[PDB]
Amino acid sequence: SEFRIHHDVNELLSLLRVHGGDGAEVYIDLLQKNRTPYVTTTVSAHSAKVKIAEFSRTPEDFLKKYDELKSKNTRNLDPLVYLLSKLMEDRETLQYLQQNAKERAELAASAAASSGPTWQQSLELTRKMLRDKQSKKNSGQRLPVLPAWVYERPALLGDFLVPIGSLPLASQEAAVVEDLLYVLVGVDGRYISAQPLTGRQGRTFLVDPNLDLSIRELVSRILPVAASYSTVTRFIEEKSSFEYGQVNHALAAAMRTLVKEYLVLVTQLEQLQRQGLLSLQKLWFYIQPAMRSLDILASLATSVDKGECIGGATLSLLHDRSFSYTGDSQAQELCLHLTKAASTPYFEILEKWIYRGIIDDPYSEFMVEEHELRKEKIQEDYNDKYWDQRYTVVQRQIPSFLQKMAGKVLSTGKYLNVVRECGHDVTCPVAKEVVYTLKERAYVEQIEKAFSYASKVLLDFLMGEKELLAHLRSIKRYFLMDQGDFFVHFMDLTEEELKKPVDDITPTRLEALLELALRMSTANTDPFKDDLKIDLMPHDLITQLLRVLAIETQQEKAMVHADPTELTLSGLEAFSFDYVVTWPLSLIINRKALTRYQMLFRHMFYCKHVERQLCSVWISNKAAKRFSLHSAKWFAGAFTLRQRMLNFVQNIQSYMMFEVMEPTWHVLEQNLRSASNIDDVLGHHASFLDNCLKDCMLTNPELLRVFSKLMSVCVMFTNCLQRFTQSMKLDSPQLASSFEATITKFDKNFSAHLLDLLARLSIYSTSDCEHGMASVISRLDFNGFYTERLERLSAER
Amino acid sequence: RNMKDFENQITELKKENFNLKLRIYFLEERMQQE
Amino acid sequence: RNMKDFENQITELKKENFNLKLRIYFLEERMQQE
Amino acid sequence: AEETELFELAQAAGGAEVFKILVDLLKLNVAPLAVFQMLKSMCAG
Amino acid sequence: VTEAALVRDILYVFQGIDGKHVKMSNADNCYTVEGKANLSKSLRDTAVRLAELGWLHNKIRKYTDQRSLDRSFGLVGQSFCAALHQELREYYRLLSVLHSQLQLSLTLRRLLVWTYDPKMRLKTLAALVDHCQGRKGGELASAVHAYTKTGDPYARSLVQHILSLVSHPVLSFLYRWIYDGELEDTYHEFFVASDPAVKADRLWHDKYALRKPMIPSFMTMDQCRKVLLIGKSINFLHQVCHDQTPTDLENAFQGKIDAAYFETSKYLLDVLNKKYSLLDHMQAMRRYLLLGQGDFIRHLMDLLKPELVRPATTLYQHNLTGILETAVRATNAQFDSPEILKRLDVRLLEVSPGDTGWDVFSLDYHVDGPIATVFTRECMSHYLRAFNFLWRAKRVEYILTDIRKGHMCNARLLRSMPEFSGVLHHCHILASEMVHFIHQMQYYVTFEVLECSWDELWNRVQRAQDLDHIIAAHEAFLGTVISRCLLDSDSRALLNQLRAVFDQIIELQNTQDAIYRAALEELQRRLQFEEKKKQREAEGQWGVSAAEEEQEKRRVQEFQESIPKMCSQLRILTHFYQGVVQQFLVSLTTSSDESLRFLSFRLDFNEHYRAREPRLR
Repeated sequence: SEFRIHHDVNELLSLLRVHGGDGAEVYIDLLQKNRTPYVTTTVSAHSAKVKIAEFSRTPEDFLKKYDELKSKNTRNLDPLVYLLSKLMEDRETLQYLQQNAKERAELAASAAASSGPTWQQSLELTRKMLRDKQSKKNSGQRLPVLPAWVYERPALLGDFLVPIGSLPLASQEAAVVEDLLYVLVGVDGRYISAQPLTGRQGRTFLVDPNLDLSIRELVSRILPVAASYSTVTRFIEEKSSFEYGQVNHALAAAMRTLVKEYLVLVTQLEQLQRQGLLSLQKLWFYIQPAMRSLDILASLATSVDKGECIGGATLSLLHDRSFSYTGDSQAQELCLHLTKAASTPYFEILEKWIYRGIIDDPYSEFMVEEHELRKEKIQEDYNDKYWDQRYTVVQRQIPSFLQKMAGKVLSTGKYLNVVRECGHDVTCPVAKEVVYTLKERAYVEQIEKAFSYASKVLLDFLMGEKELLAHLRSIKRYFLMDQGDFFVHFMDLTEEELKKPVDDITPTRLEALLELALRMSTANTDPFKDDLKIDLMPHDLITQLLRVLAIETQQEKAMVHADPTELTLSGLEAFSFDYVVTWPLSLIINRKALTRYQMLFRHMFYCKHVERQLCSVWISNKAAKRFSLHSAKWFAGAFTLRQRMLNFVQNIQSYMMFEVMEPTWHVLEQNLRSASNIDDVLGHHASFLDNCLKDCMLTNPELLRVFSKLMSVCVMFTNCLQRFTQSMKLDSPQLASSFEATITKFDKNFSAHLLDLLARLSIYSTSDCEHGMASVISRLDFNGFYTERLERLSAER
Repeated sequence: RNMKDFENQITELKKENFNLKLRIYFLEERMQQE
Repeated sequence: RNMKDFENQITELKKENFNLKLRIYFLEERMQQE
Repeated sequence: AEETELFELAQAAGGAEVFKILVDLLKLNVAPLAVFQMLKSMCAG
Repeated sequence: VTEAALVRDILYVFQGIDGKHVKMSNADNCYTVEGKANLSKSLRDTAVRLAELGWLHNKIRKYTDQRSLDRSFGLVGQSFCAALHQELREYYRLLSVLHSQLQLSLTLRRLLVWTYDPKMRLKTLAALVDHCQGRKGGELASAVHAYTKTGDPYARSLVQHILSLVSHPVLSFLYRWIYDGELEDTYHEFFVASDPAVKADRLWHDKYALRKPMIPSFMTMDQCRKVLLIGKSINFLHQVCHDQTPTDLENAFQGKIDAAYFETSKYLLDVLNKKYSLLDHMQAMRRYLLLGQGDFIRHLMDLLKPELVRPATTLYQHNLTGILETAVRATNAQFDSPEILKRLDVRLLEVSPGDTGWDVFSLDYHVDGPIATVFTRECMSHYLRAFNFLWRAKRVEYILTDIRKGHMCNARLLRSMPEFSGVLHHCHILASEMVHFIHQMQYYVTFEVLECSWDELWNRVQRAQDLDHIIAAHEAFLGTVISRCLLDSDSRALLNQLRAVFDQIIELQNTQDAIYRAALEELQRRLQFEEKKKQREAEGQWGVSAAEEEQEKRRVQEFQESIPKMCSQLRILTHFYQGVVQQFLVSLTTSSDESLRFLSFRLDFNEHYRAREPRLR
């Protein structure tokens, strides 16, 4: 998506085959700080042109190529010419590039050795290609094609289909003026004949050789009007087809009106001639205004056709031409008329997409391109597509004077789409039509206020029909404790079967127990409990996170591909919660957010499970209530160990509850109340997840590994001790011989593990500053009973 | 040099190297499932 | 530590981030090409 | 991609390898000065 | 041939096209008869006399055609070409009206009486075009203005109309530059050129500038400067602050521009002082970066004392941020705007293990957007140097206060033997001298730099109404502070000796800390010995063991014999300090300005200095 720059620069570095230096990575960072959703590279192309020309060894070639590229009006030309012009200032850089090119060419050669133009056909090919492209893009709707006879029944559009040498001067002049009158309407005369040519241009007109040099030269000066008329009639007839977009058709209609006015003028000239009191000079003077106007129109038409430009880019071209003809009254007025006419449909579509958000793409020239996509797909798939490749910006077509506010437009419309597909759209209180204006402040201000209105109404809608606040309150109630009764009942009902192998687990009974607990409680006040489900994720925290983190060093494929099927998984690890919500209701709860929530919830739940196991172990042993406390040795020593474990877990859980939940929750619930647009709440939720996941410090391999080891060893001790208690009870193999001062061995391992964990925490904190770990260590060892050992171990490291 | 308050930007860079580090794992595991 | 430690670790972390970006790009192109 | 036009402008360059992939960065509103100094540094090595 | 053919041909030539019996001789690039068209010499003379209009028409047509085939010429050039086209059209109108009379002969005299006025106007236009080639932009106006004062009221009127027509593009460009402030110039014809090679803050002096060769003729340098200032302000209104607001005549045009400039400057200053309130920036900077409210620094030192003593290689920002936040939440400075509070931070220069933590520790204040544009890195560096010196002064004063309170605690807690009498009294005397000097210096620095320069700067800015005034005032204030801070290149010796004084102060502080450590160790040993004696007596053993008595006498005697060495080294350090301060005073005796003289005279609270150095008297 937006990462093309990294791939391109990496490929450039590889092709240049240079290893020294820090590479372009710092240069990539520098480039990243020049981001815009549009182009603003307009610079002095004249300076670059002159800088190239002064060095240009063959100036004519460069001039012709640049002029042709300008005629095509392709983008990116200005920055490329800028780079080319400033390239030769660094002769060493040019030499380096030339040497690299020579080396690459030689390497490729070694590897290989070892290992006239008819216009009608061109127009037909162009229209066929455009039809094919629009049919491909449409993909699901009828093609608005026209019958073939529109181009047939020729002469409908109006294209072209007696000795005079010794005659008197006045007679031949009269005949010539009659012929011109018939030719100014693009109709073949008797002594002046249009001829087919080669290439795309006007038609050359031939006359009798015996005609006088002066008169023939004058009529040659006159005929450019006829040539422009021929070109414009060809343009209007050929561009009238549906497949050229609405804007081109507005241009076509304007041309039709203007040429009709020109026909009115020429017929008035004809009726004046009917009196037989006209000559070359009179008509020559009369046509000059229309002559220049048709010159302008012919230039516009030829530029547009040679550029093959369609859509808003056409408006950009027309606006550029209008500005280039600034300072001339009639030209400016004509350009104003044409640009207003062209923008009319475009501005209609823009207003529809801005106020109502309804997209209308008869041929997909609007600035917002919609890609077919579904909503359940993103809820199911982790990859991000909706807000990235649903309503994208088309750069091939851009409006010259809207670039500075291009991106904003997108957001506005997309917001409306959210309230459009929900089927709860209303007419905006302000419906002021947007109109073309030579300046820009008016429309930028109007679109800005429309954006503000859209954002506020969308936020009100979320706070209303969707009640995002209540859903967030619920998703905080679940996955984050604070439902003590619910969690204790769930544990008490799920523990017995939680230890069964996963393959023997069917979530039907799990959800049955979940609903039984829900109905057998007093926490039903929440009305959104019906969007939860129980899943058995086929992986654990330790392996999942180790795969996530330990990458790109030596473990890209070393152990990521290992499949848990080769091993056995119990019902405690895979167990997790999943949430499903509809698209309009809390779209913010994305599959990514679901993943973060489930990871955090399963970690916290495993910690709670360990605490419950320790508490149950404490509960089981009570025979020593009024019996010998000191005696029984290893039936009584374990006491101390248990205390330790308890405090430990307590500490961490507290650090997880008060030092994670409170800060992130308060900041989220505060900043959201001041959120302005959807992006604000999206960023707030992302930061909330960031804070929660960083608090637990699950973003490091060593700490995760050591914590998992501690949990595993403590669980092993718990089950071994309960096995010992059961064996003693049934009397009052491996199990019978599991005691060899087992408490001593367990303590010996656990104390070393815990001290190593504390050393890792201290070492990482000394470089990561912060105070969360400081509070953790403060609460871990509040009293002095377990202090000196940590300092002694840290002394020698 | 810097303003000595960059540690927050260090955490932001950790975020940029952790979130897309997570998503790439899902992309990888989806590659093999087909 | 010293001021040089921060810049060194930042440079290596940014190199790792660039590698992550290129790898995710190469995965996304595989996802799209089908 | 204007591949034919890319080749046409490559010929228009008329210098002494493609390297025209760089134009993509221009399409992504990159600062011309930044890319030029990148080229200078790459030459420096 | 007949004269009808001659008139037909001359009419064709008037249109620039050749005639039946008249062509253009390449020998003279002008029209003439041909040897095959022999006729009366008078006819030739009149034809050539008339052909001047045709020749001028050909020249103007060639120029306009050549400069119209190119789109790079310019907007003003396009307007000029359009005006010439209109003039050609009027010439064509006259050609048509005379052709109307052509039907149903004429004579060359009639042509003369119809054309001589066109002859004059075409001569004027020819003189106008030949002084325009290779020229573009505002210079063309000047070229046009080259004929504004010319006589010939008809030609004057024509050229004035052409000027008015072709001046409209530049007028509109200026109007938009003063209202919205944009330069979409493609060939940089606007006198305010630009350099697309600057960032969003250095632009104030690099990107935009003036163009002497292309200054508009109507205006002059001062007008250009004021309009450039207006354009800068308008561009800054939104390009940085992102704020937008709504906004031929010649006699009052200058007054109109002046009023627009005044209102725009006032509005810009209002926007800056409301949205940003640079006054609050200066207030907070003085209050914190220049060591303003004392309680802030006092709490900072109280928190960081147990940490900055050791080398700087073991410092941590997070603690600094936490303690400063706690001080803000606890000190009387809670009223500070949280926005301003956030932008404050701490600054590190380098890690020097050979120096204590206090040395390299510093501070800084982040700048951005307009604030960064108005605060150059050089001024920030100068402020940092001033803060370094002021922090050294605060360090020494805190050291002296801490040592005095440590005296009050330990000495009063350890006055039970005559052994420490001499050392303690000597330490009291030297501490009194040090605190006197430091207190006087702090008084001077507080009532010289903190108030005078800052107070005058604030008073001057309160009536200031321009950004240029603000920047000038700030730079002048910085210059005054640095000059009065002894940081100029002409006060090197004074600064060096003051630093030497500070070094001696810290050295004697370290010596006194060592003496404190020795005293504490002796106290611990003595109390331990007394406790051991009590336990011996209470456990059934009477008297003092021989080893115990031997150790006691050995320890007491060795400490007593070492004490005079401490006395002697304290005497030596006091002598060094006395010499250093006396040479400082003799150096200051060459004081130039008045403040130093007032300090020298006010240094005599003891009045016990001139005796050692007779020059002081």
